Amino acid sequence: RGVQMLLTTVGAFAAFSLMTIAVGTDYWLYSRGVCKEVMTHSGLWRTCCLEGNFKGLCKQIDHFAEYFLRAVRASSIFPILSVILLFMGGLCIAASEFYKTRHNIILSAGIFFVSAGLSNIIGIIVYISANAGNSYSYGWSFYFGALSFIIAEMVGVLAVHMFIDRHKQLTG
Repeated sequence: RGVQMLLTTVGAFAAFSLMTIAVGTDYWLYSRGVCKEVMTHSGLWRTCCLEGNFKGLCKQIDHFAEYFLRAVRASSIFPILSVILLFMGGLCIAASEFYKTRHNIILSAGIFFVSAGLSNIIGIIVYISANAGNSYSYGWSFYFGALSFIIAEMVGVLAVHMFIDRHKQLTG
């Protein structure tokens, strides 16, 4: 009893915090490069030198048919959508405590949490393939992105489970 609403609200906060950190940090890809050759860590927006005379200097990464994947990478729309959709899911499951007995809000939260995970997957694929445009390796903010997807799918499943559980009781 109640554990489902606790676990959903906590999972949604966890997913949102993980994804907002992941999208907002500079540690997606370890690679060689130049910031102004040294080992360099790139996020989504900025690439910063970590092991040399400009240790701690960042430049905005220059992202510029084939044009359109470049544009999708430059905007990173799908990561940001995953944050927006997790926020909307939170503003569903942290609102369903009021206006109780409509039940469609929990389904809307579940649909949001699932579709945000799909958006995270498309974001990951776009990032992995735009970086295909070697010694490289991925960093904690990428793995936090994946963990946000994994938790988002769970909170989605629990939201659909609460939608059904609170539906069947309408029969008494």
